[PDB]
Amino acid sequence: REIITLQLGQCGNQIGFEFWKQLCAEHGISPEGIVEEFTDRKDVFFYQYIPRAVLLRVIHSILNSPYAKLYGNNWASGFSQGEKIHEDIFDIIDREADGSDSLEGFVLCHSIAGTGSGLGSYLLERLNDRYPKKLVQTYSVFPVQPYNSLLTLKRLTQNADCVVLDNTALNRIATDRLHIQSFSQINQLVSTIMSASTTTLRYPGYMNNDLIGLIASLIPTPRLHFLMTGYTPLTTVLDVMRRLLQPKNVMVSNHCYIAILNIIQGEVDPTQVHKSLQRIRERKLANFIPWGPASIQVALSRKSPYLRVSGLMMANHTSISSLFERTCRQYDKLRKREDNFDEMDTSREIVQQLIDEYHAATRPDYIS
Amino acid sequence: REIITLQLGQCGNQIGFEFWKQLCAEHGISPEGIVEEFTDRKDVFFYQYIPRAVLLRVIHSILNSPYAKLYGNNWASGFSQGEKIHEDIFDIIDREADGSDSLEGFVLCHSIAGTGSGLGSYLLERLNDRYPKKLVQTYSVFPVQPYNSLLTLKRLTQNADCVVLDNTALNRIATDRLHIQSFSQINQLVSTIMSASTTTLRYPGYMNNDLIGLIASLIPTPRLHFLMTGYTPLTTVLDVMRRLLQPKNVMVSNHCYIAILNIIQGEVDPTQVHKSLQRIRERKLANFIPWGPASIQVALSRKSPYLRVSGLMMANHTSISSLFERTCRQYDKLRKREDNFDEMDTSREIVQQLIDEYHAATRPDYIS
Amino acid sequence: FILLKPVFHCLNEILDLCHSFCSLVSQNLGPLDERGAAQLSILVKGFSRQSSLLFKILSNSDLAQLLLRLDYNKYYTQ
Amino acid sequence: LGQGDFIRHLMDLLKPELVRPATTLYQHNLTGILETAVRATNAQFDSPEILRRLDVRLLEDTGWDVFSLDYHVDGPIATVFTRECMSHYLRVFNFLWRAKRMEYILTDIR
Repeated sequence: REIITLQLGQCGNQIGFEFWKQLCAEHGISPEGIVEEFTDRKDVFFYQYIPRAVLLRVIHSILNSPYAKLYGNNWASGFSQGEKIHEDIFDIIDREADGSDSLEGFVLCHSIAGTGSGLGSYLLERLNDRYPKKLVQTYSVFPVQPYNSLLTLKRLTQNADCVVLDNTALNRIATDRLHIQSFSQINQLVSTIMSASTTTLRYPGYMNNDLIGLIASLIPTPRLHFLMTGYTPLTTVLDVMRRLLQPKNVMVSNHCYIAILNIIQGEVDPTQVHKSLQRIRERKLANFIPWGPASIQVALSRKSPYLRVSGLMMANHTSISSLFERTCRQYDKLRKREDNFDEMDTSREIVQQLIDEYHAATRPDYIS
Repeated sequence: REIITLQLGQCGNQIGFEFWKQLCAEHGISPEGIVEEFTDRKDVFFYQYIPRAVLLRVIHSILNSPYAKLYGNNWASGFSQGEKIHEDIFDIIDREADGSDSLEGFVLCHSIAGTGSGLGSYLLERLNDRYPKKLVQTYSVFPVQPYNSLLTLKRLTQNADCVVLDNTALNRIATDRLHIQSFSQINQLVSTIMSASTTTLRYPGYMNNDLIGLIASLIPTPRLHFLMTGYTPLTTVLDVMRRLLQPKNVMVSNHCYIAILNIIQGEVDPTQVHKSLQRIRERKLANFIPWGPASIQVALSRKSPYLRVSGLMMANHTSISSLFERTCRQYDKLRKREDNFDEMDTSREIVQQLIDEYHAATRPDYIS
Repeated sequence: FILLKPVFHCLNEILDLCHSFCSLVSQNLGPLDERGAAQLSILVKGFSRQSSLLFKILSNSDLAQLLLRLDYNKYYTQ
Repeated sequence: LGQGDFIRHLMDLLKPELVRPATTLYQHNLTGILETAVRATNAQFDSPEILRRLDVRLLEDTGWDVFSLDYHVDGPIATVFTRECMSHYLRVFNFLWRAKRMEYILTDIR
């Protein structure tokens, strides 16, 4: 079961190229797309080696890199051009589909800010139209700017069956622990975030051998399909889980969790892991929903020997509804500040519904 | 449980700094906050090691000392400036309280004589309002001086849930058996009492394992919350128990006790303790209240191996009312010698209630 | 728990139980109307009964297991 | 109860549980609480061997009438305790548990 990636816009193409850089270096694959001599199941992201990428000015910079052998601004301006070359790009997807044994999903890497915003909106609809049987995960990035962001939500709220990365919170981590004041620097964390996000897929393990094996635990209902991330190493398991849940480490700018996933990429002794949960549960350090039975997920891995304990956490927190409000709050200010202008109005409605669904989810009686 | 200490004014920081220096040596903790190689409970005061301190010119003397790796004169000016930085200083405490596992108390080290007098009275009102379940023990130190002395007395009689150390008895003991004739020399004596006051919270004992255990034993009624100290060695338990009842050692410049707590920090024989109390009852060296059944408590302890028989006495003596009359009497003499000036007489009114409360406590019908 | 007969003879009922439910959802594409709902409420009366039945069994080695299921004290309300 | 520091934290965590009747009490839940206390207090710096034997037992009302520690011991050391010292310590532990909650009640009222 192979998963192909899709990169749009400036942000998407820049981080995806670096996403591969971290990925190819994680394995023994030289920049010229060949294995170096110097276990790790590489079928999901590579074909026989060649990566299953579909990329869409900046391509010159990539073609000038040593990796040459590895292969408008309004939402209306973006959506218009995408319809025109619809059949052009869908040839690439089709030829890559049947060339794959059993296609499983469609990772999408783009920023909601400009061509990637509209083109991604066009893609997600058309992707669901032709393919109804394929998971669609997206690595969307958050920041006339508000209008582009709200339109993408309307598509992301019903099409993408499954992460958020906000620059303002990411940039704050830069001045604190990295002292940058640069995109090429803040993107480095994204690569570490993205690569660690899919560690259990490439290394053969007992479970979590498919994208469905990961996300299906978090999303309880197709309306609550948003996640947030956490990464501690910037050394027992208890040391890790404590440092994850601190609000200073998460990548976000009453409220409670729905489900938590823990990714451990170290060589820690696995006898004490059930002990940390005991002490952590007693500390009652994190609150949870009272309606649905769920728990905290923890999964091990192994670090690349060709490259010490790390740790990443996947979170589905109802506090993410706060971020949406800011976009909607700003837009309402714009609607009173300046061919039908109704598509924005319908989206305005559907995004408001999601805010209520999260707010209703923290109730003892969210169901019905 | 944990305890966060607050140090206000020049007097607080010094006697607080000497308090931490004595404690860091008692434990195997080097001045650079690293455990030295070389069983004692150190989680109450130290955070895994760093002291749970909140310091508030003199700060530079601490930052230049080898212990840098371990972290007006009107009462109205002290009260006013605290109002302006209310949210600032309350932001370092909130995180210090929250970040704590399960907060228990708020030890306060200050002298009522200029800014620590006012800013101290201000925090004492805010603390009780913000948290009503948190004990506030204050190691006040007695010395426009008469005014500021009783103003804080108004706040210390309704806010603080529980130890006086008067400089006059400090000067007398200094010249008597220490031959000083100096601030840096009297501080060696007070810090010896503080580190000995909480000698039942740093070592797992049979009884008095919580801060509310030392308080509720002595204080019978929330108004009578002033205690005095006694420390003899500057041998059997009978020698120590007799030397503590000598007024030459009590650090205070009819009358009877309400409850006494004796702390024996030696390796004394555990069966002879009842024999000493028996001879105390016969010779009748101490008299108590006639109304309620009052007893004397004695507790043993174990000295740190890294850092002889000592002894400390904690008692609730009605003679402490005498100190208040001295402060009260001097005020009226100043009130006839020179916006509304109505805050003073309200303080003057409430302090007189405590004095009458004390003098009525030594009667066989103190009830009602 | 392969040798522990009671738990191994109770969870086993949970095993083949999902086969029935998963088939029920896959054997059609419409709402559960043609006696599917009539068949749906059959298992919940047994499953939820089998659910809390297991709960009394664990109340040596189960401590590592029951802790995970009880992270939110949901079965405590059962 | 010769530790004092550990039993203090252990009486603050069992308060929300033991107030309920005994019928809703199950042993598998309390062990996570006991394990939390041994980690927070000073009892963590201790020999791992002796900490392996310290557990809970449920006497057979209210949660403050069926809770008690056991510290089972088997092997050669079991010839010093001989099933009678363990039937005497528990006979003592009740009197030290009651005289310990009757005090933390009276420091709560105060």
